[PDB]
Amino acid sequence: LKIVVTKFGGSSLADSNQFKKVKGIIDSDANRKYIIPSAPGKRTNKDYKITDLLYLCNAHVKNGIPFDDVFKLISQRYTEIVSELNIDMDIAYYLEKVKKNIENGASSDYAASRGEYLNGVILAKYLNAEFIDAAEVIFFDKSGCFDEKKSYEKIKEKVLSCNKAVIPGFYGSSFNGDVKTFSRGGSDVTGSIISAGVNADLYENWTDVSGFLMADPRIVENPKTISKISYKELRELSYMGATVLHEEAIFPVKDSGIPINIKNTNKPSDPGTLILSDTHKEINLGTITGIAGKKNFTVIAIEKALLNSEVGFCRKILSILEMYGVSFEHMPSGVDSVSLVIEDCKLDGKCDKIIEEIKKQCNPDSIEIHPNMALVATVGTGMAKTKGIANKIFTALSKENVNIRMIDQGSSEINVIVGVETVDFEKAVKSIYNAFNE
Amino acid sequence: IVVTKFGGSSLADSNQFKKVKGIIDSDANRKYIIPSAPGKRTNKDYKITDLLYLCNAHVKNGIPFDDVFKLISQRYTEIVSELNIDMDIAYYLEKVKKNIENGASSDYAASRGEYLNGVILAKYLNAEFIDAAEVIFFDKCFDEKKSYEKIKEKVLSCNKAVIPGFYGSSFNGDVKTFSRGGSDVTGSIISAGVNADLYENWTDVSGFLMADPRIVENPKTISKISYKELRELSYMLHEEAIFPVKDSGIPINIKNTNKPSDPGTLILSDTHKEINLGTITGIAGKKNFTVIAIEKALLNSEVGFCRKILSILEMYGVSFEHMPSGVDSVSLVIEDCKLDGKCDKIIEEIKKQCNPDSIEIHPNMALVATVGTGMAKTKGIANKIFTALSKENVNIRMIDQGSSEINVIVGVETVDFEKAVKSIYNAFN
Ligand SMILES: N[C@@H](CCCC[NH3+])C(=O)O
Ligand SMILES: N[C@@H](CCCC[NH3+])C(=O)O
Ligand SMILES: N[C@@H](CC(=O)O)C(=O)O
Repeated sequence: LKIVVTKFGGSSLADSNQFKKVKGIIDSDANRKYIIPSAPGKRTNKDYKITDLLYLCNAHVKNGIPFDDVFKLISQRYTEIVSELNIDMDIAYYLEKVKKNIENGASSDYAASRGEYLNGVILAKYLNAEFIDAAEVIFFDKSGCFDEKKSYEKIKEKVLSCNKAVIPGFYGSSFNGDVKTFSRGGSDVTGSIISAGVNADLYENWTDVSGFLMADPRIVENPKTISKISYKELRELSYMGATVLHEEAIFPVKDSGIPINIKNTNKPSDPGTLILSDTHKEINLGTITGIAGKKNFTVIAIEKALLNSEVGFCRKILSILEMYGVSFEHMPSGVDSVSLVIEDCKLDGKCDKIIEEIKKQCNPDSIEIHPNMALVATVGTGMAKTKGIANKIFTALSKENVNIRMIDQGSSEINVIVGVETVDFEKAVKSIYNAFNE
Repeated sequence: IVVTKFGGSSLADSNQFKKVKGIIDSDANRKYIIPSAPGKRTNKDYKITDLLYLCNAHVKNGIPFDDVFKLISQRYTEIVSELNIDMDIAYYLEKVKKNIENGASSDYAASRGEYLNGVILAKYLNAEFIDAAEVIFFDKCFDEKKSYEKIKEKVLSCNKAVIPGFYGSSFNGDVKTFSRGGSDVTGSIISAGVNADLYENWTDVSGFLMADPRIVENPKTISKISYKELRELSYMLHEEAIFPVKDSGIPINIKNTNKPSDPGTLILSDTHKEINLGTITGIAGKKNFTVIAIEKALLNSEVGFCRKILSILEMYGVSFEHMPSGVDSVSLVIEDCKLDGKCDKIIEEIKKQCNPDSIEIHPNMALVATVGTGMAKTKGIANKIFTALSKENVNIRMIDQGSSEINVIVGVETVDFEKAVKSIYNAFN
């Protein structure tokens, strides 16, 4: 039958109760064959986080001290869990071995990866599934990059040959056989990898929210869930940037046609958003997929006599922005003028020196600054390229009496970006949603 | 005190000189005059300034240039002859042949076009000839302080005066030619010095029009235009000619030598020009560009991805009009002719230094810039424009606005250019 592969995040394994939710989800569908765990999430704001505490042990070892006070809390964390779940195992055998390894000079990467490992070994028992260490099945190369062709070969050999298997998350083996952890991707990528390697049908990604929403729920009331979403589509929304699964995490799935379903461990019935492939997603005829804005931006408007004739005028301008840790969002231009739209935190403090260097090299006539802009990105495949689709957005914004301060449509076929006064941000986003939902 | 510039077309020949006289003594206040060298009479005709550079070229190869100079001297002696002016123009011409053949600079040569026309003007119009070299000065760049001193002394002390206008004296007293606004800058320079009330720029067109008459039948005339609009409407005309008058009150007034009754248009300061909320000032376009679509995984997290791309564009003779960018893509809008021949070399270079998942070339795009201060903070201006374009089935390939409050730029398929331009005008008229 179908081969679904599941990952559960920190919030899904914060304590014993969540684990019961995970067991529930797993034996509620026999096709949930493969399970990838994160390390226990914080259960309250001021709670300590395991992985961090692990690193800290390694710090004691670098510093030539015991870390017995620290490792108490770890074992304490993990013994309460396997106790409350009343599981037939001796977790100390695992903890005790980890402690030793660390104080006998284990790498940081080894140290911090044990949060996922321990959850792995617990879950294999608790869910009656074969435990398969990551270090056996995921491999890196000489530079430090993910060796694809090998890992999958191994996955097919070791993982798809099991009926039900747990596979810990956040790490694999380095070229030299020693434990290497991912730098970007967390337990999500390892989930994607496994799916790729097993040729899974679905990769369920279990979190604490029932998919993604069409808009910010603080702003719009009771906003629809995004039934379906392409990768390119999602990427556009990710940047602007709604709290959504990052590109880093899903590159292995992307090559093959493996759909991801974002799902909620605390409301499993709730259907997900279903992140499809570009050529695997259909195209709803003239419609919005999502609306995602970010506040706090400032434009640097640069009027210059025949700016259009001379070459390298702009090249000089962002050679200067490269000279600091400051990226630009957009470079809207006119006939003999050009702007730079730049986020405020990215500009914080540095602003002043930058205006001077451009004045030296480029030699404009006017150089003003106008802050208090926000950006609203409205995204969808079906607006690519529908008639009057930007006009529909401007009609909306006209009805709410809100002055437009930037338009970009042209950067991307599935995306119109509108820039407006920061006061009007929430008003705009509202207006555009209503425009497309009855 | 009304200063006046006359362009080469307005001095192309004796008949045009007559027209100029008719204008000048139909207003006592037209007290000061700047001519250009004579424009071309027909399209095949030679152009005196260029002939002057050509003599300079013969001297650089140490060959005579009599054939060329015969053509210039003939050109000028005919004007005075036809005008029946009692002067000895050969006095002036012969001196010019000598200086040129005595290794004089190209700037000196080119200047003679308007110098010579100037001494002629003095007579026809009966005004005191004031060489620009003795009044407009440069440093070691324009010497604002020193020149204005000499203008009040030498010019302002005259009832009528003629100052030729494509040049002045350099630091070391040599002749120097404006690299920038021709005779239009002289007219402004004088206008400031001689603290004028109006500056008439006399062209062969009765001001500017809201849109191209080729495209919209009988377009309204642009009575008043701010400096900032004018620039932003450059697709239709100067900026480097206009600096000095900016800080002045002095309004420029573009006017028609062949139709002096026409009020023309009036280039105003931004603070002087009034703002009509919900109005356009003009619509202007240009129609052979190509967009280069470039796509990449995490384009924006790269180290100066765009910098690198237009660095590559910097190392060729390619100026671009717009750079749309976002998330995981970037576009370059480059004028077809500016791209001519260099295209495939450019594709590789960026394909080399960058990681492009994809590169496509979409040509056939024409830009339309609709402009006016009255679309400043006003709601619905975009919306008014684009409803117009929807109505008429014009597919929009790019919208760019954000560089200026008083300008939206649409990109349409070149076939829809006229249709679009017409539509926008109709929307606001
Ligand atoms: N042509 C300029 C940019 C002009 C932007 C405004 N039209 C360049 O290549 O740097
Ligand atoms: N700031 C980026 C460009 C981002 C434009 C949006 N994709 C760079 O340095 O090239
Ligand atoms: N044609 C002159 C300008 C002018 O006199 O209008 C030049 O050489 O720039």
